[PDB]
Amino acid sequence: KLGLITNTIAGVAGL
Amino acid sequence: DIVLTQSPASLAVSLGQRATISCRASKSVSTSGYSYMHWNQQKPGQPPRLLIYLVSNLESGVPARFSGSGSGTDFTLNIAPVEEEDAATYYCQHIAELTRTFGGGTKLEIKRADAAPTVSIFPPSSEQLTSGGASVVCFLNNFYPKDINVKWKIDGSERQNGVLNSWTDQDSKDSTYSMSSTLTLTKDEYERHNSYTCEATHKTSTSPIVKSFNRNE
Amino acid sequence: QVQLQQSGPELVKPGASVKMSCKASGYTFTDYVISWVKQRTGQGLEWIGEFYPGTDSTYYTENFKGRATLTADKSSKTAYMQLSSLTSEDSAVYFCATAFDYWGQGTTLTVSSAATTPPSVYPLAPSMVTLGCLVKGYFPEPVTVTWNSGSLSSGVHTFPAVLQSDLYTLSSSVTVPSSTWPSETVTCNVAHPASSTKVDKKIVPR
Repeated sequence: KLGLITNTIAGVAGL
Repeated sequence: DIVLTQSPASLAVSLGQRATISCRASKSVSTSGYSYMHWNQQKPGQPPRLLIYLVSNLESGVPARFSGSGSGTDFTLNIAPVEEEDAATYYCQHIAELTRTFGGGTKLEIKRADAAPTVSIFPPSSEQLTSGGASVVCFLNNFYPKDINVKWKIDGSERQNGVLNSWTDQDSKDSTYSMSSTLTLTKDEYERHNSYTCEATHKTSTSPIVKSFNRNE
Repeated sequence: QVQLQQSGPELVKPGASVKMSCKASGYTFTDYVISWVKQRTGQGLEWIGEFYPGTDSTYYTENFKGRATLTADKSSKTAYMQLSSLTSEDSAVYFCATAFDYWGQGTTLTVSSAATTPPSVYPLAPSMVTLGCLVKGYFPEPVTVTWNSGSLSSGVHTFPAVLQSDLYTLSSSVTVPSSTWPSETVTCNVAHPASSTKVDKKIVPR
């Protein structure tokens, strides 16, 4: 979780 | 899904000119925070590469030449000025909404003087006839622009069943385009007719370039 | 630096399934979502879904809801996509990307019931002159076409293969000074490494 690279996405697609 | 419409489908430009590509969203593509509109750059045979993310952000490595603008549902990719390595197909893409979708793409191509197609027809090869099949090949070479129509006639009347077509990307030498058209039949139905014609209509000429041949000669 | 090593080309028959791989290098595996995009040759881009190694969280688009199965082995920092019940319409290139930031070279998938079939090479015989040759009924891609072993490069035109009843078929044209022909030899060279076949065909007047 936490560490997530959000250059071209906002978050995971799973919810 | 949210539809991303991208125009032009093809953008003729000259090395040195500036280039504006457009991408329009079906709904506002702003999440709670940023706007996830992205521009990608894909060349023949290669995967796409990221140029711009979040509307205006230059991905690492891409030159100041590329610029991104827009807001809400209207976005613009700006290439000033255009280089050789820029020539290819550009995609936009949204990530605000979900599912995540892409634009139809834009083909960035070189501008040049109009050119007339060189039509060339070929009867089924001797070797193929004795095999069982029969293919008639019509070559439409070195024309501009790329848009063109093909029309096969057999003994006068039009034939469209059994005609396959194949086009080429813009030539990297003279920036012209070309295509092939193969009319495939059986040896039996082929040697059943005489006049074999193909008419290439182009913007260049108001009269369709016509190449034809008879099995009689 | 981010790097995506995708499994090689895949050839399978309808009704079967494939498990393509994507090996991530240069970053902490659990930082990047793995995106799966489909591009049917010549067509646009289609998002399939994603696997996030951080929480194994996944998302499937409606068209792959039943077929697909996204997975990952944190041990070898590799992510897999499994597509089931394949059809000819699944034949495309499948990219895996670190959340659209970086994309692998992709994996060309060719679903078909065709068996390895060597092409038939026919010559296209007739101020310039245009010759050519047809390469009909081969499988699978690709095929190689040169003129005079490559000596003739300026004026050549090799067209994309079409698909006609499982078997691929392409042609190729060359335009040379009508003075140097048939005065001088002109021959097209065809190669289909799959069937381990090779054919040279000198272009002679009718």
